[PDB]
Amino acid sequence: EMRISRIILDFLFXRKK
Repeated sequence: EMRISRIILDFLFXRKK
């Protein structure tokens, strides 16, 4: 349960993997 973190995460990984 996060915010933009998840978005960083997305920037981190894409949260695609």
